[PDB]
Amino acid sequence: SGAILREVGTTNKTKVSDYEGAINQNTALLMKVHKSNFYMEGFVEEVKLEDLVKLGHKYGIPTYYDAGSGLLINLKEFGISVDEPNFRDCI
Amino acid sequence: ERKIKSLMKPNIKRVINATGVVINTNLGRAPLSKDVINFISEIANGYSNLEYNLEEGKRGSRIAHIEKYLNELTGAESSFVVNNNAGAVFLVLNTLAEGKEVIISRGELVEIGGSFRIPDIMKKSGAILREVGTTNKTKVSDYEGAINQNTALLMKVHKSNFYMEGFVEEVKLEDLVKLGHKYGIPTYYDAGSGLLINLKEFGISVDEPNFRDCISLGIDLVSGSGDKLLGGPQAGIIVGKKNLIEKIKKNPIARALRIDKLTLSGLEMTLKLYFEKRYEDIPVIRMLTQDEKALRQKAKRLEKLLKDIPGLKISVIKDKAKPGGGSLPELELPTYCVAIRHDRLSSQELSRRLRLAEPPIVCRIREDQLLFDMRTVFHEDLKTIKKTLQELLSI
Amino acid sequence: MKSLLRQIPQISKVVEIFAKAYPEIYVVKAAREVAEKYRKEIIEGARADLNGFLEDVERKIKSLMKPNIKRVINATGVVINTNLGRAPLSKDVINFISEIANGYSNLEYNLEEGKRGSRIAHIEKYLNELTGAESSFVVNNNAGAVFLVLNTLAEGKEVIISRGELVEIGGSFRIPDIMKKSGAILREVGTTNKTKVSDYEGAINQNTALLMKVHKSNFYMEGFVEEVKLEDLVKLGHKYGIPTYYDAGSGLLINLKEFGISVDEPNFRDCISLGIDLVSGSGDKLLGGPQAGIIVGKKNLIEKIKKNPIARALRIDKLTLSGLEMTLKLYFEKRYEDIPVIRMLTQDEKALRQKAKRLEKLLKDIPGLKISVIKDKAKPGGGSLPELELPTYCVAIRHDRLSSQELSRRLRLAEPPIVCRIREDQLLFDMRTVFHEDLKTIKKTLQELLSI
Amino acid sequence: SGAILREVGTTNKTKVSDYEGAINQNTALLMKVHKSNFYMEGFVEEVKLEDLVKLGHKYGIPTYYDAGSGLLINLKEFGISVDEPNFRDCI
Repeated sequence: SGAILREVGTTNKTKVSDYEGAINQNTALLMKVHKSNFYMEGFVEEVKLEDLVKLGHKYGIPTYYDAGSGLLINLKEFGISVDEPNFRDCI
Repeated sequence: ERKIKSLMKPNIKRVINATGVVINTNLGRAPLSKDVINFISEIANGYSNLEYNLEEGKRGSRIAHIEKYLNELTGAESSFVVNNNAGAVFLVLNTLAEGKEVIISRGELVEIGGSFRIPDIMKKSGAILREVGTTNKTKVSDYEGAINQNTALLMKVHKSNFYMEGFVEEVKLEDLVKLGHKYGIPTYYDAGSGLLINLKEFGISVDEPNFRDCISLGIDLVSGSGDKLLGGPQAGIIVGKKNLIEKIKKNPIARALRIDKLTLSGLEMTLKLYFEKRYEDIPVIRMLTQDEKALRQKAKRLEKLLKDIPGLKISVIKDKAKPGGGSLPELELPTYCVAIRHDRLSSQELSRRLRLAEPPIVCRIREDQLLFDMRTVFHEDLKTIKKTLQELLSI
Repeated sequence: MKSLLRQIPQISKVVEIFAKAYPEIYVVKAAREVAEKYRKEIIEGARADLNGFLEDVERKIKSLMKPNIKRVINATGVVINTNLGRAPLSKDVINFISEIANGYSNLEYNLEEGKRGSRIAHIEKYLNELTGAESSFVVNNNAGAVFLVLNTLAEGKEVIISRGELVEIGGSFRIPDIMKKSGAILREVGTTNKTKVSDYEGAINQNTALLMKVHKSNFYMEGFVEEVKLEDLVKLGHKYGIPTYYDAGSGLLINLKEFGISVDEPNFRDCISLGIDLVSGSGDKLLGGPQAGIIVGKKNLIEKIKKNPIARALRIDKLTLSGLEMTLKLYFEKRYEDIPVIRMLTQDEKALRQKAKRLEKLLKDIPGLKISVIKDKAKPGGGSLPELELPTYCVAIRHDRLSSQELSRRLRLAEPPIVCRIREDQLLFDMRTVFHEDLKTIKKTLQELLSI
Repeated sequence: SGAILREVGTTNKTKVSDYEGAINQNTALLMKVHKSNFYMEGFVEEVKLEDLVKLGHKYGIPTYYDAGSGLLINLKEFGISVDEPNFRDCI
């Protein structure tokens, strides 16, 4: 894709600090990918989305979420209780 | 009288573990057998031949006492031991890859404990970190593809305190050895659990890796904490090729990591046990291998003790928990909990008061039902359990 | 000669002879070794009698079952004896350790909040109080404590140190060798015997991150020798804005003159209040504790050292951590006589003779023993007090049959083993280091060596 | 002097590996100075003079000893027993 890849944090855990820490002159994009075809349990940490946006509005960098599952609406409305994100809510 | 009690007491106190988690990072990992503790008590009581060789009457290496045990149990060429596993990695890196590349799966860059992080230490290690594959999946090609002139080291970390399910792929150990002997690169496995023997022999069926087996697979180096699945005092344990061990040894940083007199001795005793197949004598092995019947056995001997105490609702449930905390993330075994509830007091306030007892007791909470897992409880605790509850509830 | 070799019993019958006598795995390892020794000695025609076999397979088993690591009876009169395992521990301590080790403990657990907590947290409160520094921390041993403070504060920057202070203590620790691995760049001022203030001031620059001073623990220079007064380093620091780091190494917790021993040995309390920013020292020297690197000083600095991702490779074990709190407790309770290294060095000259003659009284009967008690000046501190010269009573001995050398050798192979000074074919025993319950053990040791 | 100074070992101790370790293309000189007006006791190690010579005759390097005392003869011959080094013997 031509982009230069900057991998912050560690497999199981990632704090907000790790993101903010690697920002710079050449940082054009904050990207978050949803772990769709696997999952980690055990000692595991993830960056809350609101945090990334705040962090973006702070330095003036665009945020980009790959949901992948591409879920249109809230699923809890149907009786399924899951945290799966959706476009509406993510926007 | 209460000030006198507090005004007299150590910040560090023994604690009664009811959580049913054998390797409990917070509660002090593997606790120690009386025989060992008496061997330790004896060597600390006066002077001893720690750095002293008695035959030659001149100074000697304190790591010499033990390395005989490790060489025999694992099968490796030589061995060594440092403060903990943290430093056992940091030593192998700064020793064998200062300034050169180390290849490792992007799935295996772990954050264990609050301050340890392979990417954050390996950095300070001076080694350059080369991360192959992807989070969930990593083939053998990924490892092979990032080899080059600078590649000093093929490192594989065992995900001790987590696991991945769903679509996930891992590189086989036999595979990483083949890849090594191909390019002439050494293989370094951080077991972390420091499992010393096959675990299936005792009826628990898991794939957890162990020294003996990891070594006779052809890995060049293997490390692990002593105070995890080994059942001993805190120690970084390194076994493998002689040429490498000697290089690690000579590293001037190995002195800032050399192990203390207490843990050294206590380890020799712990190792002596293993040679004598006395497995039941090392706490973390017996606890995890106890008979399901054995656990009920202990569950109802406790319930028989608390029937008299006022306002106590006692029941024995059969629940499935996850025993291994810092070493066995996926494991799930059956154990008997004595769930209790007091009409006057609520589950939350109860824990709180139990943590402030003398001795203090720490346990699990699930739906306003206090729970005592018997997998971690010693017999002499039962009398103290009953004596602390009746003091909280009839006072 | 094959009928004298067919007399050797097979491994299974040795198994039967000692059934519960000894573990099955050792006895088989003791028959296999003794059977290769009798197979080779009879083939070469060196053995006509096989009767020593039953006794010899039992000795191997006793031996093959024995710890390489054993308690040993120190007669050299050296308190801090690096080879013999530095500061031994009071029963109170060992019990407090025993207890924390027999089960689970609030090691990493805060009971209040019911949430994990730093294990370093239990101790530091004691340290801040005894030393008077702003904050404190603890790592495996002083070795790594140096390494930490350099790599935290000076990686890639200049550390100025006196050319006279670059020590080699122990076998593999060397300030230049480690400082290198630390990553810090090493600027050495002055010269061996002399080093004035100007030498420090003079090599300062933009890249100078640290003014380090190491104490000469295991040696000393006499003759034309100058040294820079501590009060002067600190002034030099506070002038240019540079932290000062003192490796005391002895880890002396208090003023030592208060006990009647008059030396200039520096101590945390006193060094901190002088205005130094950082100080370290081993826990198994003059502290009297188990093995540990102890760092005290300015908060901002400790926080920095704490945050360093190597701190986790140095972090102390459950045993040393506990034993250390029990031994710091003692110090708050002015219980000094309970920590062995302090009591052995502060013992009354009278006390010493008293034990000297109580031993003499135990060796009179034993055959061929030439027993005398002399008053000698020796040097008690091995790893922390090099110059200290104190009077102490030794029971010099000599046997007409055996020579002093052989005697030492056998004393080192006894159970328990006893190591002691040699001086002109006169075995010596300095009572500085000897516990009373040993005196009986000694006499029972000697009577069994000479009369057997 | 204009010489480039390469300082091996440590204050109290110095083995032979320390000298041999720092040898290279630039090394023109193996020098030992005698501690005339001071001395060290405690744990102390020094490099044997027979050893420095063997070392130099190995790489083809000259050895230079600054006695300083400039003792001219063996001093034990007068009943005073010390190890002070002297010209005749050192040569």
